[PDB]
Amino acid sequence: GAYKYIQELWRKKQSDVMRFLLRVRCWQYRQLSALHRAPRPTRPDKARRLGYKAKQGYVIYRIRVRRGGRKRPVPKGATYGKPVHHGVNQLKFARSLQSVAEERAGRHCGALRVLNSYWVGEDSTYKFFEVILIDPFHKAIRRNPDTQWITKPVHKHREMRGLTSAGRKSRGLGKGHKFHHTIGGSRRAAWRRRNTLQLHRYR
Amino acid sequence: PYERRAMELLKVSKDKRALKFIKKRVGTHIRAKRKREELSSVLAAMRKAAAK
Amino acid sequence: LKVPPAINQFTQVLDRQTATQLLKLAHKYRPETKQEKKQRLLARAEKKAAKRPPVLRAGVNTVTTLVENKKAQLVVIAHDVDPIELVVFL
Amino acid sequence: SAKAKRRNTTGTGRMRHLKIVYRRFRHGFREGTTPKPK
Amino acid sequence: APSRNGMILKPHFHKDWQRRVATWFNQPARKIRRRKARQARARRIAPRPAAGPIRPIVRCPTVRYHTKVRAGRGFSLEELRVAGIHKKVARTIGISVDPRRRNKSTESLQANVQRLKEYRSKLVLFPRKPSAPKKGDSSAEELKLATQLTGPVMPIRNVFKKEKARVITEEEKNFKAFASLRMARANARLFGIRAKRAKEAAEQDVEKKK
RNA sequence: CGCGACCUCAGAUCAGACGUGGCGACCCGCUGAAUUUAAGCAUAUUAGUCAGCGGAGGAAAAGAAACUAACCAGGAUUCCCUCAGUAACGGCGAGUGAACAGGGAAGAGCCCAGCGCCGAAUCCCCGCCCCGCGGCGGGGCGCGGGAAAUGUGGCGUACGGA
RNA sequence: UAGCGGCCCCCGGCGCGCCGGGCCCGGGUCUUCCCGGAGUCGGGUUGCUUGGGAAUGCAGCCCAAAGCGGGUGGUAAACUC
Ligand SMILES: [Mg+2]
Ligand SMILES: [Mg+2]
Ligand SMILES: [Mg+2]
Ligand SMILES: [Mg+2]
Ligand SMILES: [Mg+2]
Ligand SMILES: [Mg+2]
Ligand SMILES: [Mg+2]
Ligand SMILES: [Mg+2]
Ligand SMILES: [Mg+2]
Ligand SMILES: [Mg+2]
Ligand SMILES: [Mg+2]
Ligand SMILES: [Mg+2]
Ligand SMILES: [Mg+2]
Ligand SMILES: [Mg+2]
Ligand SMILES: [Mg+2]
Ligand SMILES: [Mg+2]
Ligand SMILES: [Mg+2]
Ligand SMILES: [Mg+2]
Ligand SMILES: [Mg+2]
Ligand SMILES: [Mg+2]
Ligand SMILES: [Mg+2]
Ligand SMILES: [Mg+2]
Repeated sequence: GAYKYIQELWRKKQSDVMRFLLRVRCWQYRQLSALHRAPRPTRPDKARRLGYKAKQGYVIYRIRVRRGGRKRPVPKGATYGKPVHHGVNQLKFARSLQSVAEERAGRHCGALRVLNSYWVGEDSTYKFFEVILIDPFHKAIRRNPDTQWITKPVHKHREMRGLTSAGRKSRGLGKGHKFHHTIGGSRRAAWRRRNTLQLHRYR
Repeated sequence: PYERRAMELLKVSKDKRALKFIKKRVGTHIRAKRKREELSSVLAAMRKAAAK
Repeated sequence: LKVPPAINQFTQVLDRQTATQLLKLAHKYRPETKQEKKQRLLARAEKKAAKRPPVLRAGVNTVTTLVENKKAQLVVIAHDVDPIELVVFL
Repeated sequence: SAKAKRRNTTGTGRMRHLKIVYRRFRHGFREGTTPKPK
Repeated sequence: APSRNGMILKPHFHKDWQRRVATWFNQPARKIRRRKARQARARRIAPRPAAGPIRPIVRCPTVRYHTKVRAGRGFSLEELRVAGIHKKVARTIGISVDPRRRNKSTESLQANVQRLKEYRSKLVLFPRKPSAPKKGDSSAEELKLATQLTGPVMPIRNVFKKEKARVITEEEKNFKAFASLRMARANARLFGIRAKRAKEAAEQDVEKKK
């Protein structure tokens, strides 16, 4: 099946041919606007692996992200305080740029509902992404029981709570000795549980 | 391109610096080793085609 | 730009006169329209009351599987698909 | 300013719709019917 | 400011602890809400066993505890395969399952098999449709006697075998424990070097001799 | 040139739909201080805390192993007791500080893509007719209209399977 | 107020008898075939954070893989089971 061929091809990203195609895309998108709807998927494989289904009610939004770190938002240097917290320029934001992209699209298209994302290309200044969105009221989705879990009102704005593939990684959850701080629901609830006194009746 | 260049080193018989070069880019010894043996075998295929 | 040969190859295209003959052939072995489908199944219902011929085969995944199966003698392709990665290897 | 919060909240005003929603919930949001006349 | 004598100690009352205190005046009511939900469940699923499905015998890990026995997750796939039960049906009559478990020891696998056999014997199975009893079903007396089993079904009791008063041979008198111990620890420790010095001495002897 | 397929992109008070704010005790994701302690202070501590911003539910989040172990082995998650003020971190000063095994509450497991078989066997909407209609559905009929080979449905998913 | 005390309305709850549709699936045996998710793992490097100390986790830049393969086995490394 061709898709398996497609897969190892897109893994051959260093090859001269793939390099050429991505190079042309990156030029093309740089000249287009920073956020717009693609009519069909750029990567059919990535979409099928992730969940995309050639049916009504699926949309794909291309978005351009500016690259680099996070300098502290402050007037001059003048971070008033101690020389420990003087640090400011070479600081790095905890979440990726990929989740940032997802966040911006989801907030713009509020009615829609964010499934997942994949990479397409990059310059120095910019990365590029393809965000898969869904309409939760078209009957194609409502009646199909595999998908009607998204229609439920809990999953509003998933990207904002970090339940997307990117959001799960920032939470630091995992099994084993490498992921002890999250035991419990999250990093926050761990701290709560360890730093509470249980004053009993009987003591 | 790096694989091509490491091949040209295997042609000029500098197997240690070629290994060094791969280890420098890719990192570990095992991955570099298995990649090197593959590149030697394809050069063997060139030896076969020149033979027959 | 300096275009690599594996893409340049699509510029070599089939001539007008031979292509018309190809379409002349497929016109004989066209797949059935929807309305004829209801009427053939209706006649088949009559068959129920009382072998498919060869046809074209569509879809890349179909084509390639039955290429591995070495059944197809002739493979036609379109030159102007928007992401080329689909067909390149074929 | 928690005191500023309490100066301006839901309990304060009418809540002319919201107080009666509590009442409708009390009877499971019954609708369109009536009882039988005498 | 320490006067003459005490335990030097580091108490952790620097964080804002008086905020996050969990008081336990709930307790008695919580006990009741559990008790009520348990009685209502047993009232719902009336004749099925209250505790749930039977769970298998398992050896404990860690040198400390490996004498004990517990309940596990569920019966293994080999125990089922060998007793001759489709796993999904086994699922349906209230038998605990977990597939992930391996089975290295023969005594465990085999004893778990025995345990299922007694269960499979005792089980009083009802028809799907009452009108037509089937082959794999229970008799009318059995349906009459069916009733809830209170408590954990087939309780795990750790038995100990009694050894009668033996006569001691003088050989048994002779055997030397302590020496055998310190000796065996030493051979295990030094095992690798005996081979290293042996390879070096044989390799040097062969090059020097030949 | 003119006409016709597609592709890409606009405008419509187009026909039908949805978002937009509030509350914010409890929850989730970010950003993120100093008073103060050390008899001083600058690393540490205070603290991933107050304050700022966004998003939710009657609960949320979590979750069915890229696991623990290294014993004759255990077997999703969540919560309680104990392991423990321990192993470890630290101007080795001040102080900080877990987990696994064990006994308990509750106890339920599953699904795609792919790889492959099947005349696309799939779907949505209009129109017409019958029933029912205060959680807008069941059925029958249209050379009625589109979606879909850049892959729709059935079987089936690592416990192997056809 | 007590009482397995009474009466009257609405809503639900388990049962029974019948209509109009859909679903036509299994248990074993032997023979032949089939089987996996990349800018992701991993490495160097910087800064924060964590009890994690030749770097526990997270992120940014740069490099950039494999298929009897890969990760883990709490002191870096090579060989090895
Ligand atoms: Mg942070
Ligand atoms: Mg004293
Ligand atoms: Mg209970
Ligand atoms: Mg309108
Ligand atoms: Mg609100
Ligand atoms: Mg001080
Ligand atoms: Mg002072
Ligand atoms: Mg001072
Ligand atoms: Mg800190
Ligand atoms: Mg701390
Ligand atoms: Mg609500
Ligand atoms: Mg949830
Ligand atoms: Mg989760
Ligand atoms: Mg999981
Ligand atoms: Mg453990
Ligand atoms: Mg499934
Ligand atoms: Mg399915
Ligand atoms: Mg599929
Ligand atoms: Mg009374
Ligand atoms: Mg720190
Ligand atoms: Mg990362
Ligand atoms: Mg260690």
